[PDB]
Amino acid sequence: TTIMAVQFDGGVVLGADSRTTTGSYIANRVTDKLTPIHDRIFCCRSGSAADTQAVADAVTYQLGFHSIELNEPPLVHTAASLFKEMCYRYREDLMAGIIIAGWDPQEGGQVYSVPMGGMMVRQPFAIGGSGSSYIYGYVDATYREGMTKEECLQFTANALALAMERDGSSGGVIRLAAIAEPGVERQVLLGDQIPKFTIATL
Amino acid sequence: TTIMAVQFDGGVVLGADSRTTTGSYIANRVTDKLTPIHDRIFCCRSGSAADTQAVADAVTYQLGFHSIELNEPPLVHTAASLFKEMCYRYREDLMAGIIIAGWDPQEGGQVYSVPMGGMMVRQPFAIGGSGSSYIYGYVDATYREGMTKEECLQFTANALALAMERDGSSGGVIRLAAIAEPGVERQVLLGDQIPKFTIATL
Amino acid sequence: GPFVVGGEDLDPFGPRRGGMIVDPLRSGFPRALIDPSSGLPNRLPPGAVPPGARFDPFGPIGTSP
Amino acid sequence: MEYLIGIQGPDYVLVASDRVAASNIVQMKDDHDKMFKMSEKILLLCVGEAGDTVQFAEYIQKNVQLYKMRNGYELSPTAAANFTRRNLADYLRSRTPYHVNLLLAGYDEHEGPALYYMDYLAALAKAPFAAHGYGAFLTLSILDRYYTPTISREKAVELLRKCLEELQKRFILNLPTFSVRIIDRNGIHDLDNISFP
Amino acid sequence: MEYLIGIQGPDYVLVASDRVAASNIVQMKDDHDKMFKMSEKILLLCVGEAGDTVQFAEYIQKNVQLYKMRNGYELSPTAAANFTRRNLADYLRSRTPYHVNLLLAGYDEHEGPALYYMDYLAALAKAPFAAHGYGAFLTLSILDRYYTPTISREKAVELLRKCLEELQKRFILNLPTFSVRIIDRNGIHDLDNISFP
Amino acid sequence: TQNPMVTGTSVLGLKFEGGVVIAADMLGSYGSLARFRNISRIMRVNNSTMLGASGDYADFQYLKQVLGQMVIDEELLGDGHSYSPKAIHSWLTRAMYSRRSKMNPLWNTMVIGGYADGESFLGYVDMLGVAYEAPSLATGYGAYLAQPLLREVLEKQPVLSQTEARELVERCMRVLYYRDARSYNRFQIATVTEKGVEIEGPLSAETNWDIAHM
Amino acid sequence: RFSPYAFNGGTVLAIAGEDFSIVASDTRLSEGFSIHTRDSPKCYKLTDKTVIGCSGFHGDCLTLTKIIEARLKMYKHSNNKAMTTGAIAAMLSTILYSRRFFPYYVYNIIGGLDEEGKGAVYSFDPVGSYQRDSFKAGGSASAMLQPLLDNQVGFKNMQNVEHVPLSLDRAMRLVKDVFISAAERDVYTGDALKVCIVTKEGIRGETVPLRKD
Amino acid sequence: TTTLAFKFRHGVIVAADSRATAGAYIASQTVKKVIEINPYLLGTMAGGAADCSFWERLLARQCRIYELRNKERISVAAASKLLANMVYQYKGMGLSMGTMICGWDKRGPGLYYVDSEGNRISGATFSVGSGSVYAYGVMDRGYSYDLEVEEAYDLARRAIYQATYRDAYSGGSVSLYHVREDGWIRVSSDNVADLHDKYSG
Amino acid sequence: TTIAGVVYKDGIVLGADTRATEGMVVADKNCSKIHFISPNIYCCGAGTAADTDMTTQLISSNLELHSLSTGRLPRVVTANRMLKQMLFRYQGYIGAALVLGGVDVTGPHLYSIYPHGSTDKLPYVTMGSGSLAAMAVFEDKFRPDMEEEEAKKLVSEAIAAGIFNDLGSGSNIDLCVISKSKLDFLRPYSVPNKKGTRFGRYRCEKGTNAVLTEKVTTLE
Amino acid sequence: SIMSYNGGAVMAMKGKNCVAIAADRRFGIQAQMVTTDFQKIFPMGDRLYIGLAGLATDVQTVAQRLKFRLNLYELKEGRQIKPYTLMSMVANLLYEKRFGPYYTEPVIAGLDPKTFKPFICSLDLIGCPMVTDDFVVSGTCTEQMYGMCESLWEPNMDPEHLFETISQAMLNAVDRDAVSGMGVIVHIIEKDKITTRTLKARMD
Amino acid sequence: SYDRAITVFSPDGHLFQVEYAQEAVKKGSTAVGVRGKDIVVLGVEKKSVAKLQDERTVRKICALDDNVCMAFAGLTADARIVINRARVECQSHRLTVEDPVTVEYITRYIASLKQRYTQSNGR
Repeated sequence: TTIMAVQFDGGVVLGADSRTTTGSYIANRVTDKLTPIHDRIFCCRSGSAADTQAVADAVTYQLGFHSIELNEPPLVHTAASLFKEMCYRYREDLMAGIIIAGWDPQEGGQVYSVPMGGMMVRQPFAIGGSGSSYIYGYVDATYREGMTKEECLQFTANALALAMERDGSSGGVIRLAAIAEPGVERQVLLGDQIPKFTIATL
Repeated sequence: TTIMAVQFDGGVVLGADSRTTTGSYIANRVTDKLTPIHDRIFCCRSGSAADTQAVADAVTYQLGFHSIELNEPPLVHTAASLFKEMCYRYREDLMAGIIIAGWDPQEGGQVYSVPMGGMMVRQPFAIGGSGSSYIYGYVDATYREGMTKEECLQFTANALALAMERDGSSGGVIRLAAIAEPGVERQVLLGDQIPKFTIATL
Repeated sequence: GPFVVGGEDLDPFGPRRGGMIVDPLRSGFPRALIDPSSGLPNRLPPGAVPPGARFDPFGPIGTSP
Repeated sequence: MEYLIGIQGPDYVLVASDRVAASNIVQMKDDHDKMFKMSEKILLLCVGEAGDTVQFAEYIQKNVQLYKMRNGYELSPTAAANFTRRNLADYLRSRTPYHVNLLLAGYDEHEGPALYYMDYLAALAKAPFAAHGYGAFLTLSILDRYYTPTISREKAVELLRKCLEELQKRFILNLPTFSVRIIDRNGIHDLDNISFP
Repeated sequence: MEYLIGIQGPDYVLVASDRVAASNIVQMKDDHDKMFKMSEKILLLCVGEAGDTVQFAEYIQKNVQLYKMRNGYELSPTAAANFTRRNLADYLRSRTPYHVNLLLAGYDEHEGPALYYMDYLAALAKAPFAAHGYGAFLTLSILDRYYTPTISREKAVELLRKCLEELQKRFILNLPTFSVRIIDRNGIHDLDNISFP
Repeated sequence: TQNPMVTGTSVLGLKFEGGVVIAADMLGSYGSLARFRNISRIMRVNNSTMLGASGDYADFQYLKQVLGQMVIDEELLGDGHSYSPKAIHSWLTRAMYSRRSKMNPLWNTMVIGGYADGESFLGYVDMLGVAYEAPSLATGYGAYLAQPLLREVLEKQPVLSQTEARELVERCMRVLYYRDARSYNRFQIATVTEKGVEIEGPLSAETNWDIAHM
Repeated sequence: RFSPYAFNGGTVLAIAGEDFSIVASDTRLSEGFSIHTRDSPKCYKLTDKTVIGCSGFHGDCLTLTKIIEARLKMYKHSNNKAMTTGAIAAMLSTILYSRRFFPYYVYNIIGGLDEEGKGAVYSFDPVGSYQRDSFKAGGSASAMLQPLLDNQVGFKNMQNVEHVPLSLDRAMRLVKDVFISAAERDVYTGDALKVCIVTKEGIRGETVPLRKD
Repeated sequence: TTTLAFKFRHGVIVAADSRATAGAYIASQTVKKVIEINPYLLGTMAGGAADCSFWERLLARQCRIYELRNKERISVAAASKLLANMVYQYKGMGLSMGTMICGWDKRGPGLYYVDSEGNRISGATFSVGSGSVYAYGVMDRGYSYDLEVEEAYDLARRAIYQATYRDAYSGGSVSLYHVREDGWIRVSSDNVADLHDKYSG
Repeated sequence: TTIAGVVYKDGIVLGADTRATEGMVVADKNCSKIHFISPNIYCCGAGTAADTDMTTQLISSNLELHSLSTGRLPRVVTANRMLKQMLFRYQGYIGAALVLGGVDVTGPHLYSIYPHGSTDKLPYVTMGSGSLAAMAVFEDKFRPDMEEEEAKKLVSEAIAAGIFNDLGSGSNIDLCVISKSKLDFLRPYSVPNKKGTRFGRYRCEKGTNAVLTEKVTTLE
Repeated sequence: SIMSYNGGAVMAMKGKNCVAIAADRRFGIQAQMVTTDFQKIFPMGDRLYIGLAGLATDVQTVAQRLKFRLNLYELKEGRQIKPYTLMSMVANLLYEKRFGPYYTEPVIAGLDPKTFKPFICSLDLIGCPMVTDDFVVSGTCTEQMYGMCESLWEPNMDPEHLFETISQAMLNAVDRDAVSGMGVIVHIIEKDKITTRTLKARMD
Repeated sequence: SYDRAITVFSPDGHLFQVEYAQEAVKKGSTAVGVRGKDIVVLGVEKKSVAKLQDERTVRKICALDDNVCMAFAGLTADARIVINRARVECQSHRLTVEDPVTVEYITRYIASLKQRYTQSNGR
């Protein structure tokens, strides 16, 4: 699993691979690891599939009730706080690393990382999963401030492609989501749409 | 530990960090991990320090005797084969990951990887150590055929700097060695000479 | 373990175990052992499957997480 | 467990041992000899792991008899005890150790009576009286209470009978019969078995 | 290990038990009664873990006496055995399990004599004769060889004496005395202790 | 070997009319990491035998060296006698059993394919010394993923041509790429025939990802 | 850390008659829940009067059969005659005990003719304990088939039944029927049944299909 | 397994069952647990069948070599000592052997118990195996040194039968041997069902 | 055990083998592994068989109550949510793994549910010890928007591959075809395996067994 | 291991219009026999029987609790239980102890009331029912019983042939098991009568 | 590691070393043994008495066990080695056979040892 969220001026760009494994067997090669928590809030799930699914369902339920009560669009910080509270209260029982990314009228695009253990930090960009280790240097050397939405999409696609090439638990297709004020735009990169890097030979 | 060797047309470029750790304590922060096996053959050592040092000493002994007997400059393939034989014979007793790189009158610059277990593979470029995991995507996206010696040196320095930034077991200074027909040129990158990548904030 | 003989044939007591004849299949020998979590994304809790209960592997051998 | 006891008098050594050979919960033998005749004036009493006892005791016995055959005189009880301790210590750290507890009783024309205690770790101690087994915990106190250095052999037999009666009264194991032997200047004499019907 | 034995005749049940209470290698009590009088015609014999035996036996005894006080008549041996089995099985999977091996002997005015066997797992079996402990292995064969369903109480006492003599000869444990009781239409009668001095 | 370090994934074998075809991917995995992506796991033993191995790659290289030296010595004799695929399979079985009996196994699973005297040979050897011949072979995850397809095709059509065998091998490789997490989409196909051993690569299978939109 | 053993299935059956011996086995080789091959007989011809059936760990079976072949050739070289069935059984016992502390995981049944021409069946445990039998089942389905052979061949638990000697045709029918039942119930038995018939005229082989699942 | 042997006036009586087990599965009901070492020595099987068979066959080989070298038959004590020394070399290596060495030599009838643990004791009566406790119980109540031949046969058969009745690992048939001055004889081989018919009814 | 299912152009086809084993011995040759949930929802089960039976029965009862209250046809998403929440709150102690398929107002839906409480919505799923052979068949031959007969043939081929390549699968092939207009519970759908015909006869006649005591009780 | 503590073997077989249930009689602890007349088959109706193999204490507990529930059911419903309903009730009772399981595998044989259609079934220790059409076996010698039944069973057997088949199967299966035997008891359930027979078996 | 063949055959068909050993025996003191009905007597001549020699240390008659004794003639040191080996053999036989050796058994052992020294390298 490799997940990635990057913040640009108007919003955020989310990305994930689609491989779910039971050992070395790929049980689901078209998995959708980008979960919409609200209209403009998504989450990236890594770790135990059951734990992440249950936590995402519970946070969706709580955030929907909270937004209905307040008659106001929810904050990305509020969704991150709910995820953090649930993941910290049950840190011994859950195995869930979450990335919460979304757009706010009051705060704009926001990326929050909630790793295993239950800490919460806002970042310009976040990467998670077993395949994120292989792309730390790439995102460190490639990220720059002021990137547009298209540049953020290309950056996320490149990093995900490299991680999928190197990581055995990552692969399949690249699912991208761009969230801004107008709405959420989703796309799937597959086949030759995935960025290609030539293998060095001889 | 992060080690790296890249082959250009006229030879190879070797680079490594300088941090030796006993747990979380840095026992030696200026370690020289580039070991000359012969005049134009170097090895990068990763794993157990005692095992790597003993194997390097034994291979230097054997290669020197073999070169004196044959009255010929040794081949990089021969040194790699000696390393492979020693590492495969004692794979249950040694924890040693070796990168052998050097120049040959017959074959030019060569990079050989001998990981733990004792297999031997020739690569256009090789990385090793605990810090190499974080720069796989970077070297996949940055390497290209036809780089000069200076481009190879800058590439190795950038990858080593990124790995040292992310890996806790790697750090200190960057030791580079370029091997070609005229000879071996060694340099040390420290302080501001080490490539710098800005930490993303906000 | 699989080849243990003569322990229970020599006395009803003692830590030694086994009959007169060696037979791993009749004794405790894994044979086609399969992990209860094979074919599963995560490991089942210890004691999830009671001994003797009818159980179907979720996947073939080697698919354990 | 199996029981040994030795009492050293002014000019004699009195020893006894249980005659029970047991496997699991069954007494396979009711008249089992645990004493080994090293020489005309030395007795070895061995208990411990099955197999080890007889192997080690017969090794020592054959070596002592070979010494007597070679040199024309018998080993002294002190020399025999030291030889046994050396062999046991050598085997202790070797490939095949022996788990044996030994009592060495003997009479020397010059040194007089001698009784020796040796645990399975091959530590040798000279004692006026000693015992081996779980029954030692029950009878060593009686020996301490009633033993005197000038005890006659009749009073020694009475003290031994008191110890065996205590074993009958308090020990959880069935130890009905004991073989009794005495060593003096005239050699080894087999006394009457002390039996409890 | 403690020993229980029961023999059922045409119109009687004969039971016996060892009188030894043991801690580590020492017999602490020489006359220890292991039989609990449930009613005027029911005897419970209990062996097992220390503490568990007395607690469980007294709980059952108090419940049976409470039944007699509440209803005016006594529980039959079958009903008492089933009640004991139910309670033991209930405690088996609870937080406070009792490791007890039980023999229930009783005489019913209508059903006649009865002897029941219960292990620590609370499996109840009606038997013409039964035994508990390590000594059961050495005496159940004798019981199988010599018992007949029409055995008189005199021949039953003789067969019990044969079993106890075998225990004296072959068992490694010291079990010198046994308490003997018989249940018939006239109640529980204490017979002479069988002892092996 | 007690703990394999760099391992290869499933290897396939299939007999056809006039020879055998063997397929294996070019990836050496360091645990879950795809570390070496351009290694060859198929070797030419002689003019009539080829070999593909799963498991530890260093042990495979050791076996490569030993088998090559044996073939070199046999050719040095020049007596008109060459090792048959059956003889190579038997020697491999003996070596694997000998290493297993010393509790120092070679952590490999080998597929031996050969053509000699107008007869196709397909042999299997594992690290425990278990050896057998079969019309189709599949080590590792291919025994669960690729072997059923080959067995079904051979049940419908016991005798296959070279083109049909190659197409079926490509389909099995595509399935393995779909469902094996330790596999790669860069493999080699080796064929032994009357004319000798030919190795083709690197090859990639055509993949469909249209179920991602469902 | 590795396991030097693996169970590969297979059931071997032998029946001894007045002047014949039968050794029968299934041809399925498996491992875990997979099938290695469907054509792998477990019966090996030793001499013109001896056939051995081997089931268990397949590598041990191969090694043991090769060792037995070499030993038979050595005996013929040294003694200028072929081994008899009893001599083969004794030698197999010694060979199996030679690895007492690292046993061959093999279930061995020897079927052949004795020196007087009568059928002889020998059954072996992995460490070499053996005895002569009239019939014996070994392998995964041995516990399934042994009681039925006891009922049918031994006429056990049957009253008012004559103990007729077993004829070759009835023995073949019984072997086929019990292997069909074993294929019904045992997951390791199937895909074929190979029957070797030892007589004074030579060794005769017969194959009978079983269900493929 | 239940094996018993006892010395009486007219020799040594050796009896055994014939059941071999693999866990709860009965592998064989016709195992010959009395081993004829030679026309003058007998051995019993208890524990590992292969272990007992192999080591008593080695004992038979050693005894024959001794007879050839010394022009005299080996004694019961010497044979038992040889077997004990043979098995003591593998103590703690997993050997499982409980055997009785029975014969008649210049010293009279001889009966020795030898196990793989290292015990070697001469005695008048022995019983080895899982059902040996029941056989002990019956035999001790029935044993006497002045027993007649047929009474000794009946006692041994009854003890083995009771042991098979009470022991799950004992059963099959009861083999009876009689060691005499001129050599052992095989007395009878009675199935447990026939003995049950004889005894119960 | 081999259970599989596909989504075709107009509904759901579920498949299963009918062999149940206890260890390495076949206990049942005709076992029904496709479980009724609702008139439009069915389920294939794997894992602890008692856990699967009780979980499917409980969810079927709850769905029946829900449909009685609402008066509408049950949804596959409701069954999936109930199953996954119940499985998750037991933390995998209920070892039930399920292939859930049905057709509702939103169309055909197929789910795979795991004992820890994780679900996947896929066009085709496989489960059991023979799941990899059936998955190979699917990856080789599956195409979207198949017809009912093609889907039945594909599921039968997948189950047959599981039966003939896995030791834990065997016997017959059972198919459940679900569409918005009909439901087809085909048991058996195929019989690829049968007992071999007898070559001879066994001895079993009257009076062969000896009887000690006999008691006859007449039922009025 | 826990199931083999006491031994035992229960078998049920289907005839043309009858059912047969058989069990061994030995009660023992590990390798020691205690009694030879332990009851493992319990009547659950006029033409309904349940056989229990496993831990003897769990056998007795399950039989008594099942009798409790069945008596309550028959008092409330005012009718006799159907064998399928009894199977469901046993499954519920066993699954109530899913995490504390009873160590018993029940075997149910009977004729459906008002139809007299033969019914046989077996359940695991946690209550998974398995309704077959030929035979169901349970106990420590299931492999031997499976072999005997698969060899001997025939469709549409008359009660005499059914008795002979089940008797031979049980006898030859327990003759090859160490902890099973000491007699066999067979119940033949017809529409009009029930026959109980004890077989002449080995006692070793 | 001296592996010379000292005792070898000769053209006449003789072993010269064995003959020379017999000649060395011929130079020793006379030893006489007589087997009586219930007694056995051994007598050894003393070639020279110096009136200062300790007679106890030059006894040519020795006991091998409690029931076997022997006398010799030849080289005293070789006889001492043979006597010690025979004593060790008697003790070991009593160990492994639980009975004293017969005279023939120890004679066989001694003769076999001498024969071994007549056909082994380097002695």
